[PDB]
Amino acid sequence: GIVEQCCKSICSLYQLENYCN
Amino acid sequence: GIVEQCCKSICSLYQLENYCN
Amino acid sequence: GIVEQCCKSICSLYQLENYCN
Amino acid sequence: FVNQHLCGSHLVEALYLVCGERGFFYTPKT
Amino acid sequence: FVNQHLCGSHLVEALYLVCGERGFFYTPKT
Amino acid sequence: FVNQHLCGSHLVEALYLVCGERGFFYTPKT
Ligand SMILES: [Zn+2]
Repeated sequence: GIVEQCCKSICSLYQLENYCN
Repeated sequence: GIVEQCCKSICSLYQLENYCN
Repeated sequence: GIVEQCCKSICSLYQLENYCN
Repeated sequence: FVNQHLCGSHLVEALYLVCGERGFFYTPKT
Repeated sequence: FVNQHLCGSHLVEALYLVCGERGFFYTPKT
Repeated sequence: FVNQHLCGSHLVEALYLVCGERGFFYTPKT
């Protein structure tokens, strides 16, 4: 999930937008 | 105090409510 | 910068006010 | 409630939500 | 966007800004 | 003022309170 990508690693603006609706 | 219970360890909803008035 | 003073070390009220305008 | 360690201003904001109209006391000393 | 590790309530607040009127889902499980 | 290490968005929010109507500059580079 998001806690492995954006918290355990770093997320750019786009890798975070995949978690929008 | 609260910094030994809820920060150095984890606090549930009730162990945190003991710090209300 | 500020990330070496106030984040890597601790900043008092005055060492932080030097970053105002 | 969340199963994480609550610290700093997040701990104070947890206390704000959890008590509401009762209010709280934050005394961080050892 | 910022080059830091985004966690806790900061990660949820990042998602709030980045999506806006689209909204989001936060499911923190492994 | 608090005796802790101020980082991330908490450092920016510290600067917001401490300056007020003077404003500030946050330039995080080494
Ligand atoms: Zn934080």
